[PDB]
Amino acid sequence: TVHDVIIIGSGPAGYTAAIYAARAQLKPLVFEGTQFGGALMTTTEVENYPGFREGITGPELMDQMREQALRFGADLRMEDVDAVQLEGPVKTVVVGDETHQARAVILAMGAAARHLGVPGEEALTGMGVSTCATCDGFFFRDQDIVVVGGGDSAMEEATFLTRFARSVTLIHRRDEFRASKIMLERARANEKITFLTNTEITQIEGDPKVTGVRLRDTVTGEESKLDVTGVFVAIGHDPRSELVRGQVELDDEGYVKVQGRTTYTSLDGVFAAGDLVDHTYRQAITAAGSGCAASIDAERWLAEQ
Amino acid sequence: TVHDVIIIGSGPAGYTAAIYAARAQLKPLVFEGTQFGGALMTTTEVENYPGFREGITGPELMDQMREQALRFGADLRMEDVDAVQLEGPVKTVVVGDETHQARAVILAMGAAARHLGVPGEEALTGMGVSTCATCDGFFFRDQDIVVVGGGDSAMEEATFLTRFARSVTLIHRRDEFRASKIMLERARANEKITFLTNTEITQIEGDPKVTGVRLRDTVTGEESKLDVTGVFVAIGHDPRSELVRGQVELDDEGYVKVQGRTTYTSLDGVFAAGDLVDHTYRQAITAAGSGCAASIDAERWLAEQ
Ligand SMILES: Cc1cc2nc3c(=O)[nH]c(=O)nc-3n(C[C@H](O)[C@H](O)[C@H](O)COP(=O)(O)OP(=O)(O)OC[C@H]3O[C@@H](n4cnc5c(N)ncnc54)[C@H](O)[C@@H]3O)c2cc1C
Ligand SMILES: Cc1cc2nc3c(=O)[nH]c(=O)nc-3n(C[C@H](O)[C@H](O)[C@H](O)COP(=O)(O)OP(=O)(O)OC[C@H]3O[C@@H](n4cnc5c(N)ncnc54)[C@H](O)[C@@H]3O)c2cc1C
Ligand SMILES: O=C(Cn1cccn1)Nc1ccc(O)cc1
Ligand SMILES: O=C(Cn1cccn1)Nc1ccc(O)cc1
Ligand SMILES: [Mg+2]
Ligand SMILES: [Mg+2]
Repeated sequence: TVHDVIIIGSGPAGYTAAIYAARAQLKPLVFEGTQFGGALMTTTEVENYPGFREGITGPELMDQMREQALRFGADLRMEDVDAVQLEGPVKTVVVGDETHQARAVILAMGAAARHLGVPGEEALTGMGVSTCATCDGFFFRDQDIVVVGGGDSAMEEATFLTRFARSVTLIHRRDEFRASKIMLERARANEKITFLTNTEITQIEGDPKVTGVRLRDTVTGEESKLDVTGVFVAIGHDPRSELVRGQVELDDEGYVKVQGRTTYTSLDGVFAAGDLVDHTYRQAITAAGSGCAASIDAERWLAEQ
Repeated sequence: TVHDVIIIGSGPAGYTAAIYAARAQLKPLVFEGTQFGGALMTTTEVENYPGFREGITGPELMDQMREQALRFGADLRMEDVDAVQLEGPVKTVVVGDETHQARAVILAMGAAARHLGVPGEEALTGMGVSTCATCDGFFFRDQDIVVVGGGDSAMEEATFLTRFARSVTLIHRRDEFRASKIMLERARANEKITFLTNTEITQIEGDPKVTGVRLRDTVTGEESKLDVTGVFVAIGHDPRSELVRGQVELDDEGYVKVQGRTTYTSLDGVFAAGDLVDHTYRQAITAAGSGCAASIDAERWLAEQ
């Protein structure tokens, strides 16, 4: 059995691709992962996804997406793809000890937001801990919050957040910043931002919601506690391109490269969508749009064969 | 009063831009038009917009979008922009006898699908008359339908539709096709497609739904009726770039050009989203994604000023 298309991933990109591919009668085979449903499965309210005047929880939205794909005939498998062979007319994916083949493959594996890896970070996610100022910054009006990170990301998150927060404490483990000079001086100029260099978070405290962070000086080991009600983690993003490295061309940070304003990768018959590709917008709606484009690309490419 | 941003247009691009801009506290001023709500306001069921497992009508979806934008503080005006001055630090839009100014402008004016302009075409829209095989082709399984047009669009629509339709009659007013050779021969090879050259539709018949088309030979004037239950119009798209022609760079078909994979146009402070830009995918979800990108571009550009 060689399927028309296999989709790898189950966030907004993968499900929107599945919906279009299934409605186009391509009978898409979709490997969702055991941690299925993408990044929104790990948040609370999604308010900026257009179509929901009163908002919707992340898992609610993602299950609508999933049931929609099922209704049009997508074959969904809650399993991880462990290896792929993407070159040539017949592509193979390996899932444990099982193999599946297709003429076209849509890569929708997303990007992981780097975690601090400290106690309290996972439990207080959506309860004071966030990875996205555009997404959740709204909810921290007149509060004291922290932003963790030393790059342009952290700089942009911290400066953006000062239009809501009472104060923003920007925490970085070194005394040097990898942020561009312009981004670093914008934050320095902002009166609502205080810099804590040579500082790491060791724990996030909070009884149902974030109430404070425990800090450590990375040079002296001095520790203290900071009273805050928000923690924005901006220590970077890792595109999940490990499966396809050495097969599809990646950029220097691991993102899958695509041709022009399409989803075509460097390999014939292989298309890529979502935050696996986009290091600029990183929203559910942009990921959803690009998964629709990937499926239209694939259908058009399949018709050419 | 100089606003931070003005949005021109009220389809999925404009409303998604409004939602993001309003949630970012930019207080966007949005000119929706008197024919507000974009192309979906003129369809029935929207089934491929991810997030709705049982589908949603076009006007239902668009009003969710509109109320969502209002809830975050967008200032919506149901009025046409009649002229713009987009160059320089302060941009102006003219609405009848009123003027409004902003530091940033997001162009979201969409594209008009060319109409046949015949009796019955508007009344039977969403009732047998369609402009989008990807959108509505699903609903014509085992029926006899027509596709009107002579380009790659019509070719692609006609060939795609044969996976649903019993038969597809492809109607064109000349005996020559502007479609590329590959697209024209794909349709010629398809056994479910019959070509009617030198033929125009003069009227679409239908008591609540399409039941037939009246035809005329454009050379001899011979007329006849064809029994069909679907009419797909694929005579082209016209981007609504008339406002900005001579100010923003357009491509040879009138679409607004943007830089790379962003929404930046050729003019500082001017961004463009949706089907005004995209001549490739033309879906609500892709338009919605690109209006989110336009607002993120604008916010980042405003912060740089
Ligand atoms: C906490 C949080 C809150 C957010 N809130 C918002 C918000 O309110 N609004 C908004 O617009 N955006 C929000 N985002 C961002 C948004 O969720 C992402 O931009 C979007 O989900 C990206 O979609 P994607 O499909 O490219 O990838 P992802 O969402 O990462 O989905 C990819 C999926 O594919 C699976 N997958 C990966 N590799 C494999 C494999 N080998 N085999 C099988 N499956 C695999 C993954 O496990 C994952 O389930 C939030 C993100 C986070 C982390
Ligand atoms: C009949 C039909 C059915 C469709 N069905 C589907 C479907 O099921 N699924 C799908 O994904 N897509 C569907 N589409 C396509 C989808 O609607 C479009 O791709 C999408 O709406 C494009 O959004 P946009 O915001 O770029 O522009 P548009 O939707 O065209 O919206 C632009 C809006 O801005 C307004 N505007 C323009 N100029 C001005 C001005 N000067 N001043 C003020 N306002 C102005 C316009 O009047 C319009 O209301 C359908 C299209 C049609 C025509
Ligand atoms: O950097 C990490 C973990 N990591 C994940 C991938 C690579 N590193 N954590 C961290 C924790 C507290 C802090 O203040 C700064 C950073
Ligand atoms: O071309 C048009 C109208 N038009 C709109 C913009 C430019 N032309 N109509 C048409 C009607 C029947 C037919 O068979 C083919 C075409
Ligand atoms: Mg996930
Ligand atoms: Mg309209």
